[PDB]
Amino acid sequence: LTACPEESPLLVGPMLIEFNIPVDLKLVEQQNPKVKLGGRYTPMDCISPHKVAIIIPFRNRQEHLKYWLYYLHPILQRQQLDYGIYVINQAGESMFNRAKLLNVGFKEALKDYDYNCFVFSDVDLIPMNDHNTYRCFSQPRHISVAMDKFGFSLPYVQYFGGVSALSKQQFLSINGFPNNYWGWGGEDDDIYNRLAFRGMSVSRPNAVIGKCRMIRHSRDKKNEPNPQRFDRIAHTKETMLSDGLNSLTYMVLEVQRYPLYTKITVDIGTPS
Amino acid sequence: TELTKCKVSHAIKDIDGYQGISLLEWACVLFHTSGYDTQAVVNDNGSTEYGLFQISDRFWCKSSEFPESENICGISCDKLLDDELDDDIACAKKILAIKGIDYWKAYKPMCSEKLEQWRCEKP
Ligand SMILES: OC[C@H]1O[C@@H](O)[C@H](O)[C@@H](O)[C@@H]1O
Ligand SMILES: [Ca+2]
Repeated sequence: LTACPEESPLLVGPMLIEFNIPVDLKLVEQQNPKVKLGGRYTPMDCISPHKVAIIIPFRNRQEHLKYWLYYLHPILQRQQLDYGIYVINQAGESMFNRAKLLNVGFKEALKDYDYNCFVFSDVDLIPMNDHNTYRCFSQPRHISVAMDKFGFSLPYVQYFGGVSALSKQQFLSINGFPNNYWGWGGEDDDIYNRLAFRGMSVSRPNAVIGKCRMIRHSRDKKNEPNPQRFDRIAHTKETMLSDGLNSLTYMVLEVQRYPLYTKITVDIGTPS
Repeated sequence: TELTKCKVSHAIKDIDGYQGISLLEWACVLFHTSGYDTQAVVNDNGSTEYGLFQISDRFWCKSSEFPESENICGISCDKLLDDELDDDIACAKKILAIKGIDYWKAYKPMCSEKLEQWRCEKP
């Protein structure tokens, strides 16, 4: 077989993204027969240079996941990617630790296949244009550039939240992401800080191609604004060398292989 | 209400240059402080911070959960959860003159560079 084209001929461009019609994962499987156990897909027509592990931090949002799966599987196949879906479920009731769950996704995904690209995505963001490729670029890639939550615009230039993609090398370079941010906010600013310190810039598609829709929800008591976030962000330069991939610890409580994705439930400890 | 950068910027124009803080710095600060939400309510170890400016009941406003607060601003904290910013601004000015910009922890890390992006160009 031959290499897949730089751009897929399957792309459709803008899509109507709606969260009304309930979805039936069984139907989603029905419609996505090429996706194998554990949510893995590899093109049969061509060879893709993009081996992508899509990492989703998660805790009790199965309803958002159904929509994510419903919309992304067809998109990712269209983008002709050799990919796998990993939902990192945070066990327990401590405050949500997004960045640490993403670190777990990186290590765990690597046990399955030799991925060279990692896409980090919140469960509640769906891209509205399939030209916004869910793969890695020569520089760290910020994907959810124009979300409705912000009036289809980037809230601030240093914003690296929502959905992003880092090559294995770009990730390793910054010692992965922080493990010490509990509760909402700042961890993505820390990551932005790490990238900038390693001399990288953020690559982004334009605001038109990068539009995303967010599935709404009410304040999460398990993820209240983090009071120390600002001090943490202010010290990334020093803490990035001691808090990240190299200091990651967790306990896997279960690895679940469903037909549409792999859900890894983990015990990531508590704040200290 | 979640305001836009420009709604916020127009509404707090009076604070511009006060204590040497520009409107660009404020637009930056308010975004990371409350997401421009005039009804933001946040807990911070036993204290509660209110509104656009996230003014704390610890020293600045009077809340029902802490009626003995010093209430330096001389205002009920509930008045900081509406869309009328004149009183929020008057309180922020007292915080700036007494404690200084560092009351807002987002200032240093998020608003020390790239300020131009925070400009509102809307008349
Ligand atoms: O919601 C937008 C972004 O706002 C910022 O002020 C927070 O620090 C980030 O964690 C968040 O992703
Ligand atoms: Ca008010």
